Amino acid sequence: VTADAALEPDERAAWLAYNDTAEDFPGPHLLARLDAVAREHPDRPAVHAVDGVWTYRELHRRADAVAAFLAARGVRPGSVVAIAATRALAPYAALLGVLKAGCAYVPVNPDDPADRVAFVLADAGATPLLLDTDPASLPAAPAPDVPHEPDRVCYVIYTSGSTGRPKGVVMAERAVDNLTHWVVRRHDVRPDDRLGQTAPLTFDPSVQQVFPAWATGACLVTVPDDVQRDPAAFLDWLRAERVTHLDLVTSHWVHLLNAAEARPAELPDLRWIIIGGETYYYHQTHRWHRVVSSPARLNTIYGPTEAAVNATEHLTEPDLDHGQVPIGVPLPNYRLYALDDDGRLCPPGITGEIHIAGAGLARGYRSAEATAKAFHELEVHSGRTERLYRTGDLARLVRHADRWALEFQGRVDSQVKISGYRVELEEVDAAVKAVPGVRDAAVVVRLVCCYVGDVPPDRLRSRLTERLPAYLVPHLLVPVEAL
Ligand SMILES: NC1=N[C@@H]([C@H](N)C(=O)O)CCN1
Repeated sequence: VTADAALEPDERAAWLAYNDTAEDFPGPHLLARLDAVAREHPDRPAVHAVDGVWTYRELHRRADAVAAFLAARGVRPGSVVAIAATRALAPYAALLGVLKAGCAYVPVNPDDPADRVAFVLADAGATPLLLDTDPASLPAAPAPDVPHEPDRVCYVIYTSGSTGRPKGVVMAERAVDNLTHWVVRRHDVRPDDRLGQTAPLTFDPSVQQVFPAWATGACLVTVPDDVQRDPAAFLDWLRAERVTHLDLVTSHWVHLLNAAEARPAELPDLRWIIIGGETYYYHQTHRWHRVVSSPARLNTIYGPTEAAVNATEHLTEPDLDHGQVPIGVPLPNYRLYALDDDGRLCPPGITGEIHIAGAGLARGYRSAEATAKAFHELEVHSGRTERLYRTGDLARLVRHADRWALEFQGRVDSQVKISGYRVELEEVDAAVKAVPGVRDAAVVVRLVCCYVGDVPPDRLRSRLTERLPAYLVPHLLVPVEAL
């Protein structure tokens, strides 16, 4: 009957202890806390972008203007509004002003190919009003009278794992509030802190930096694109900007480790890197704490976008030098289960598919089919029927120090990741094959491309950036005669 039916008491007890995660957080809802910070700290810097710094007063003023504009053009609460994700100031007033309108923002990269932007507008139900006009130069205005309704939708963020099947994750306020409380409390975020935003706003780790900043009075510091590509300049930039909290995907951090081994760094202001996405190992994290002088602790996380950025966490020990780092214990009010093909809860030590429950779950996808294939109800213990999200990820429950912990084990469809983004090998093969003049193409991750045909690698470069996002156009494009 139940998913734990076959377990012995000791094995069922391990799972019960692991998911003993309930925590009640105080204060009003998320947006209200953001407004209280604007009242308490109007003169503090709230966002530091590439074209300037905005105080909390200016940020909420500009956001107010955005929300009044949206009301003036018939955008009622519960609508979805696109915002141009850039590294400038404008997008922050856009996304905040959308939220004050009682709406949800869908982040769009304006450099992305137009065909993919059109899909996202259509699938999100999103108006492009704020893509067509400059959100920061809208006429000043008070915010409109939007009542507070509980668990409103905050964002639709797109995950592009399946080719021709981008999925729009719909995320509501309780999940984002719960995440924000965790980030602030777990990492001791304070008004004087400076939170780096490495992820663009199209990638949900930006969420984990922006709202904990704005819910505390800390400063959100967006990491400029030219700085992120150069691991050396990035390390210098973290010191010059006195960043206290940073987000990275595992592969990006490995680059920083390489750049740190070549030129060891002092980062006295850094207290936290929240890092995750791919499996990594204690011999790497030991190497890091060797060439980096810093109080920064590494917080390894795991989580799909479908469960509000992060679902598990592990404080990474700097003494250990061997073995795989575990993804750790669930975030507050999260609950995770390792299930087999049959839906039975795996004994400790046995690899299963992660299903996620609790306060972090999306409402679902915009697509009904995708929602029905991934969210489901299961009675996992006697008397506990969970709404679950089926991740596609494998993990086992292990003993790590005094605690039960999950250890990541792979995927069921094991696709590759590039700069933290799940992508299929077969989409970049079809994209270069579809360039008229090119023929066969093989793409390997070393992202390198070998293709047959007489399109010089410059004209191919130009045709690919018009078709693919900037992160899927291969780093090398080598013309070859046969495969
Ligand atoms: N915080 C964090 N979470 C995950 C992310 N939500 C994802 O789906 O890739 C990996 C990178 N960083």
